[PDB]
Amino acid sequence: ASKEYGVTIGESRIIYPLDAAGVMVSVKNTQDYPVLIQSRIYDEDPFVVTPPLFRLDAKQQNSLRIAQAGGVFPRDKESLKWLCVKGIPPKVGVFVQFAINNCIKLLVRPNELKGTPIQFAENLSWKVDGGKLIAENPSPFYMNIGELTFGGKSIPSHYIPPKSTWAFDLPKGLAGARNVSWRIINDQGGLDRLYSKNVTL
Amino acid sequence: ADLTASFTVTATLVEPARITLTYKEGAPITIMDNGNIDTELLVGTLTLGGYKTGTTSTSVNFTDAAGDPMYLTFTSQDGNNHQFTTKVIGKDSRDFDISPKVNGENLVGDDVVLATGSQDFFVRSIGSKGGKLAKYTDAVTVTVSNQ
Amino acid sequence: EPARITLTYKEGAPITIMDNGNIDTELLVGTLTLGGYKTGTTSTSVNFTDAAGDPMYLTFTSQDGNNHQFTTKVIGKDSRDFDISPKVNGENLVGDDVVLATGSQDFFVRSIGSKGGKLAAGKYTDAVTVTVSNQ
Repeated sequence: ASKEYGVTIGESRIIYPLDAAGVMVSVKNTQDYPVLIQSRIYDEDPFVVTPPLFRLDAKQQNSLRIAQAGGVFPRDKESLKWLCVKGIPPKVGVFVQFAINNCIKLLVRPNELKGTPIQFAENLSWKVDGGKLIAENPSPFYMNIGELTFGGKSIPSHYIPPKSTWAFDLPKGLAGARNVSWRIINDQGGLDRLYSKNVTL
Repeated sequence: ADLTASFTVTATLVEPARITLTYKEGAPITIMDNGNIDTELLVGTLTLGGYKTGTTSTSVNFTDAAGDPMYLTFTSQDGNNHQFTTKVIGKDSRDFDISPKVNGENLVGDDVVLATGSQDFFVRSIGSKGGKLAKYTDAVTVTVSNQ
Repeated sequence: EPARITLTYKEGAPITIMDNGNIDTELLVGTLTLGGYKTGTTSTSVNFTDAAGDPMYLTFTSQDGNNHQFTTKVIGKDSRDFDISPKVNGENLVGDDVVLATGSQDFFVRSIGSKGGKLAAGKYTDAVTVTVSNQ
């Protein structure tokens, strides 16, 4: 037979306005056993999660506060951190116990930035160099690509950092391919609109 | 008299991050007389679910205390510390060989987009670079780094 | 002045999409406030219409070019907590015909569900017109 595990965060990213007092995120134990919820922040401790450790009974939901106390962040660009939420269950024959560590982007956004990502999503430029599809992101936001296709073939996606680039490995068969398609993930966690463009030299 | 007014009504919809995991035990394991276990013994089957479509194989990382890149390590619960390694692997839509990260590295294949809905991984015995195996345990964290 | 119908709106809590890609029913999506109408105006003199034109339902659409949709109904409450049903795209719930509160009337936009596919997180709008008859 089979054991089951599951952690739910109320959102799939956290937009944190620079200098804000804090934000709240729902955490749900979707299992029929109590767990310990253990929450940590990683780089890509100015940010503090409260409570760092707490018990959550079967099928229950609680909330965490994420709060910035200090820290020094660029104001010309977004910064990226990871919020990790781990559900710790209770304690040759092979016995393994699992624990889900559910990690989401914590995006630090200066109030100094004008606009939002979906307004600049169309401005990605694309390039093949050294057998790799390279994206450039001239905007101050992380461009969180959720769908990427090149010459009709699907490429596993990754974020493009602000004012920077990212290179994607290509599967064979894309010799003279020129047409890139992409959607970003909007701030609410949804797949945004489809953009299409030819690679440049 | 009919009088009119208008307004553009609005709503925000939010996608939570749900990660689920099912473990199904495989057959019990047979020592072979030389103190070996057989290779490619399907130790167990993991079904990873809940994730958003577009989630990739490199956004998933199985870690254990040993931290041996690419392999998970099971240890005896006796006192004597006998060990063996496994690998975590699966198949894509072309029946090509795919693996998530295990202690931070992929064993086989390119990065792929995981299957829609859920994705199977099989834990498969490698060997035991030691030799003579005599309850074997592991405690594994599955980290999923959402897009 | 000349008589003027007013229509304002207050957005409710953000709506959580379920793992099946649908939303719960009966969620307060938001609150419409209708004001500026004659005394004795009944709920059947009020018609909320939108482009989708679905009888009895307002349809919200995503702002991402992907045409994700969900429907909602418009229901007010009187002083004894009975439903007030205005016409939405020409139609009404049977039995919920009622004189409107004096001056202004709140109507709740209550969620029904996804219309044709899993929903994506984001912003959703619906451009609503209200016609009030017999003024």
